[PDB]
Amino acid sequence: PEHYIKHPLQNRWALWFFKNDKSKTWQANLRLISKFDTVEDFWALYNHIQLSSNLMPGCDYSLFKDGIEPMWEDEKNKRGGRWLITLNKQQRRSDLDRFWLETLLCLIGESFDDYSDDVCGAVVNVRAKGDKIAIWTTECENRDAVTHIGRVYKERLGLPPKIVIGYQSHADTAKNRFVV
Repeated sequence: PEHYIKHPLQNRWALWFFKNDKSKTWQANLRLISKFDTVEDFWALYNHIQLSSNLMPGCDYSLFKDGIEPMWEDEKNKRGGRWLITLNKQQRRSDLDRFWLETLLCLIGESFDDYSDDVCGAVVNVRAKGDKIAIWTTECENRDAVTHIGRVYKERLGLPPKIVIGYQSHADTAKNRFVV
């Protein structure tokens, strides 16, 4: 049986695309690409779409649990925030694609133990001024979950223990609340 059943993921995920177009509101520029809920369907999707390093400036990918839209206003994001990774123009080449794929795997692989239920999704922003990768969690005031996700994420990315990453509430974005 191991040879013919697809491997179900713990959650169903939706991948979203954003393309800046000044003709439209921010929300109208956000589009759902597809959903998947197995390992096989994840890789089929990933192998079919552009690497984030090849996207035009002003585009985003977002991967969110099915039923959570990748915007502050969603009920599961309004009281949350994000662990923010900032990349300069030389880490678009060096780390953007490898960090984003590691982020995707931390999500679909439920890599944060009990607190993976606090994860809502992740976003990569490709920009001329510098790219960003972030994991969104549901409750900025849950310090245990937020700190533990931040520590695991930093190790899974392989960031040196001298670098500091920060967690910002979405209420502020719309400064750091935690640092690891």
